[PDB]
Amino acid sequence: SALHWRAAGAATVLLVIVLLAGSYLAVLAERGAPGAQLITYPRALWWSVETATTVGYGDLYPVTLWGRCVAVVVMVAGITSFGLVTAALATWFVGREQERRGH
Amino acid sequence: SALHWRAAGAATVLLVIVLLAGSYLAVLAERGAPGAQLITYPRALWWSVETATTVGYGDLYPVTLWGRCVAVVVMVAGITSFGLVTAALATWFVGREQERRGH
Amino acid sequence: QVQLQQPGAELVKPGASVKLSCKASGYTFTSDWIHWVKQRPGHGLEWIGEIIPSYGRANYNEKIQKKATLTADKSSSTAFMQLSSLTSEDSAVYYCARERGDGYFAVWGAGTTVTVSSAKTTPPSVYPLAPGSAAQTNSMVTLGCLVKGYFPEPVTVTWNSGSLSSGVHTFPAVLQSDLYTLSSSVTVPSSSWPSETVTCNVAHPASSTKVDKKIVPRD
Amino acid sequence: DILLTQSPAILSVSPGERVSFSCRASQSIGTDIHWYQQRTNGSPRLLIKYASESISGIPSRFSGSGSGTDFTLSINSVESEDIANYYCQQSNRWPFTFGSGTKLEI
Amino acid sequence: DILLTQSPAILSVSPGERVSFSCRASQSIGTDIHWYQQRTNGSPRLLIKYASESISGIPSRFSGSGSGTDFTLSINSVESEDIANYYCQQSNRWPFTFGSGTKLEI
Ligand SMILES: CCCCCCCCCCCC(=O)OC[C@H](CO)OC(=O)CCCCCCCC
Ligand SMILES: CCCCCCCCCCCC(=O)OC[C@H](CO)OC(=O)CCCCCCCC
Ligand SMILES: CCCC[N+](CCCC)(CCCC)CCCC
Ligand SMILES: CCCCCCCCCO
Ligand SMILES: CCCCCCCCCO
Repeated sequence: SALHWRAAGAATVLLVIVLLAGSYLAVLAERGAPGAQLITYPRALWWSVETATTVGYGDLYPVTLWGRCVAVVVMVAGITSFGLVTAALATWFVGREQERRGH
Repeated sequence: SALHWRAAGAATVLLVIVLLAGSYLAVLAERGAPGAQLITYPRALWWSVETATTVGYGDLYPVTLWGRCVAVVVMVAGITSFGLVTAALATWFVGREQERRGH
Repeated sequence: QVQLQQPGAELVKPGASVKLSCKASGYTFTSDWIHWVKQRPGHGLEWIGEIIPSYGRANYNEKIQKKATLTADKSSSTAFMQLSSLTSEDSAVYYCARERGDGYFAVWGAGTTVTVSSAKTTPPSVYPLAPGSAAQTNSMVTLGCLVKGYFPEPVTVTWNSGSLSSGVHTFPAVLQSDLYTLSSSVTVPSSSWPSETVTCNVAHPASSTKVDKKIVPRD
Repeated sequence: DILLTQSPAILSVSPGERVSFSCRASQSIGTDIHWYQQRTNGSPRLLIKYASESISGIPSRFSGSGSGTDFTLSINSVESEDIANYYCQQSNRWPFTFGSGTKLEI
Repeated sequence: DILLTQSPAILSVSPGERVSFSCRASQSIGTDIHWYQQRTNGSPRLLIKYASESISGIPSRFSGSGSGTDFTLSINSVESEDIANYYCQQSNRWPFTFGSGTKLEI
């Protein structure tokens, strides 16, 4: 088992973690702020997913300071995790291209 | 034909696939939910495209559990496919830089 | 050709249930949705529900009491709508329509007239209606035919097997003592009648009867 | 659920006049409105789709316009064969819905 | 804060009739509306959640519909045991809120 593949897995596990913790923390942070919509777990989990992937439709988003802070962690964990997979794929292509180079 | 280029192609073919299946499955999942807008194929295909690329304007998005699940696959297939192209380009640059290094 | 075929009528006793059918033709894509629409006499169009045959999934107008259950037979391209435990409020014309999954109903069936009642089916009596001997005619003559004493209700009247369309109009039926009655009128140039034959065709879907009646001058 | 209001339920015009049918939606629905014609004892027939797109086999006399919440079905130069009921239908959100309809009278 | 308007505060119907309760929101709230029944001296009881989802242990007689700003709680074939107060509640935005309620009368 290579580091990049182990890193991919780990990245995926930690991301699913951030998503769950993030969903829980967003609701905890938004309830109390009038006009807030990120206030029930099911949709918060949906919000966290569309945030980690950067799709951000705009149907949901935090309006409080703590919610936004939670949002930042989720964005970063998502961007960074997916970028990690990209780097793992680059390593896999490079390694095989060297082989095919008989190097 | 190098693996990364073959992988790029395959990634592109599978993505066009996910887009089509996704468009079909989203409509199938959203019809039945009052207030839903992702309910006709033509625009669903448009929705799937803007989801796979992460642009997500917000003019359309699923509101049901199954729609969101479909949405997740499309997001992942898009992010991952494009990242795969990026890694293929990195391999191409590295391979040539080694040549230019006369290594 | 007719893209959606629906039976003309169905008589149903209160409490009982019926299963309407809608056979389809023409192009059929996996993205097709078959819809059902209810129209009470006088009222407008009411959406009942839909079904996508290629998957069998069905959704219903949650705004109204769920009287229907939609199913489809992929092999014989037929959609079915089961209405159960009906009342007089369920009496109406039920249409099926095809939507290519792009929002609009490109094509509709002729619709099945459903009548909820304890009465019994009764085919109509078709009598001719030719002018009397002392009736003077002008450049035109008016003939007709009386369709009386029938149940459920649609009756489709045509003239000369449908070849005579101009100068025609059938009156709405009137209900009396559990039997409907109406008359249809036809008007052709006075020179062409007796000479050229004039016949009225009466199809009564509920009783599977279709009768003719040539209109000849009175003795 | 989207409510579709068809104003005067009845419209009277003289032969040849241009006539306009109104359809208003309870909320903004883009251009996802369609029009049907239903003659006495006939089944509905699509006339205009997506607010203003022509349908093959429909007299050039017919046209539609609008977007958002206000829609219009127009018949340039009315004639006897146009005597019927006119309905609008929306496909923007789910419960597809129909307007109550407008009867044309000459 | 979201305002919930429950129209006629009182509704009179004959035994067996179908009855419909209205709930209107000051702004669009999707399908995030819930209905409760409260009999004389009893505590509230969930009947419908998310506008139209059935709750286990509730007579099939009860159903809900709508989305956006207009919601309806329907009772097909009213009966004595249904005599009570009916309230709607929204969970779309924060201050969850209740409607003023509608009393059913037979
Ligand atoms: C605290 C951590 C987060 C836990 C969230 C709760 C579990 C998740 C769904 C429960 C479903 C439910 O009862 O609701 C379906 C809903 C129900 O009608 O709306 C829905 O639309 C929720 C969709 C969520 C999609 C998430 C996709 C993630 C890849
Ligand atoms: C000029 C450079 C930018 C400086 C901006 C000011 C400092 C930042 C926050 C101050 C908080 C405040 O008094 O307000 C909390 C607010 C207060 O009720 O609303 C809020 O919702 C603001 C949330 C901002 C989240 C930023 C996340 C960045 C990773
Ligand atoms: C296929 C869409 C990719 C969108 N990205 C990656 C999102 C990964 C969840 C946005 C990065 C934002 C820092 C890449 C830039 C796209 C212009
Ligand atoms: C990274 C710190 C956790 C996010 C902030 C949580 C605030 C909880 C209290 O309101
Ligand atoms: C990955 C599973 C497919 C997405 C869910 C489809 C649900 C279809 C039924 O409603």
